[PDB]
Amino acid sequence: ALPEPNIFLIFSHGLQGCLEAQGGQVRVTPACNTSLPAQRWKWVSRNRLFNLGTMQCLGTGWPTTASLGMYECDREALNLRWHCRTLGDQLSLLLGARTGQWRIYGSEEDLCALPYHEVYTIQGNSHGKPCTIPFKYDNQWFHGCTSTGREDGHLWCATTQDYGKDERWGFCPIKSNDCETFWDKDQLTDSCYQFNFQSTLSWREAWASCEQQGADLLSITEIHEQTYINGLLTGYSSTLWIGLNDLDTSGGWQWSDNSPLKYLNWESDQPDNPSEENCGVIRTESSGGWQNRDCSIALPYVCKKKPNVKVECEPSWQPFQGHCYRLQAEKRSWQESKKACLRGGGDLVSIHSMAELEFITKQIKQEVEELWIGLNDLKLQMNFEWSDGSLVSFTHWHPFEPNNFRDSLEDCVTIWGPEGRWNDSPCNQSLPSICKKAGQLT
Ligand SMILES: *[C@@H]1O[C@H](CO)[C@@H](O[C@@H]2O[C@H](CO)[C@@H](O[C@@H]3O[C@H](CO)[C@@H](O)[C@H](O)[C@H]3NC(C)=O)[C@H](O)[C@H]2NC(C)=O)[C@H](O)[C@H]1NC(C)=O
Ligand SMILES: *[C@@H]1O[C@H](CO)[C@@H](O)[C@H](O)[C@H]1NC(C)=O
Ligand code: NA
Ligand code: NA
Repeated sequence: ALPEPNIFLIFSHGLQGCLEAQGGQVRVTPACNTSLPAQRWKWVSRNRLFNLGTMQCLGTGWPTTASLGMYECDREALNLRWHCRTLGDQLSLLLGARTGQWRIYGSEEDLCALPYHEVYTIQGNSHGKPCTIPFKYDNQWFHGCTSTGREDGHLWCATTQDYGKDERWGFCPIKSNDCETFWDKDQLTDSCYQFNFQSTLSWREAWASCEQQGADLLSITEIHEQTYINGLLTGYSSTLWIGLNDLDTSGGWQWSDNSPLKYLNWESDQPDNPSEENCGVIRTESSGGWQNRDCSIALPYVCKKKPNVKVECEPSWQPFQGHCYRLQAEKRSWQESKKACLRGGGDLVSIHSMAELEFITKQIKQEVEELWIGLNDLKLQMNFEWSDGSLVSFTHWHPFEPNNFRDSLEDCVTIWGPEGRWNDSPCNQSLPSICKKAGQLT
């Protein structure tokens, strides 16, 4: 009753038929049936190929002549290791059927198309370790998660090959549209948050774990969210992976869920070691301050999820998507640039999309190296807003920007270079600027 997106049938274009396991052996049947467990296969851990009909793994003898067999996935006493690049050639050699490339049935994609992927456990006693697939529990083999032995229905898996022996397990990640049972829900935003305190995972592993849940590593986009996160941290002493990273080498600091980085909680001396230490953490010790750390260390992590044109203008301004834009060539401070924009019925430009950024960069800015745009923290330090009051829906920062937020109390934002990435600057730098205003529909 649980779906099997990674299960496939194995089709020999030479023998015109599917690989089937019954009796003790494996043969080709010209009759291909996608519903017959005996014909259904999946890659599992340690290069093993699992058959649903037998609940066993394909094998051949160690270096005594060849053949092919179905064996309990425990067995050291046969070679169960298969590599998807060579699997077809091996089936031809060991099958013995005298007459051809092997592919996945019906899509004809090659046998590497559905690799085994590790699935990180949630809670349990295993600190986040992936499911061991397959695993024995109470003398049955499981090729995936199961609700058996558990009456609340939740899917779980063993993190050891033998559960009766080691009793190590964890819950399996769910892709869900609600927050039930694994999440705290903020009543105000309907955002859901998961604090895996008992888990030790690298940033990439923790990223993958949140993705397996239909979620992402925590982003903190506003002061209320920081505050609500600190409230959930109360009573704990911990350092947890969050979504903040500079890993993209062309850009600056960013959230992996691509929220704007408009709000900054960095600790006083952070970020440091710009070379390595590419991934962010939240610390209870600073009550929610952020650090950048080496991405390969194993830490607890936090996951987050949400269950959620023609125009014209006055001369010297140019249309884009119902708005109008123009360059102010005169070099001025950010404050005086805004005043100049307001004298022409507009504000310093706000940028809500990459398309809008590209029009601005290529059509308006053109050869001008650096110029003021509307983003700034003047109202409340560390919290960036557009001067025109529209929402900040995305950021594009140059590498290691923004760096000016602690040393300049008044921190403003430019556009620099041909790609249209942003810098932050003390607001008193004298630069050209760009104005935006609402256009007139024709
Ligand atoms: C943008 O703002 C900056 C900071 O407000 C300006 O830099 C400041 O310039 C001041 C004047 O040069 C310095 O003040 C003091 O000036 C006397 C003059 O005789 C010197 O002796 C002092 O040494 C000097 N103060 C110190 C501590 O050395 C400020 O120190 C200096 N501040 C900084 C942080 O650099 C920029 O000039 C201003 N830019 C524009 C374009 O307006
Ligand atoms: C496949 O197997 C099922 C047995 O559940 C059988 O009812 C069905 O007719 C078979 N179909 C084909 C095309 O072999
Ligand atoms: Na650090
Ligand atoms: Na800067």
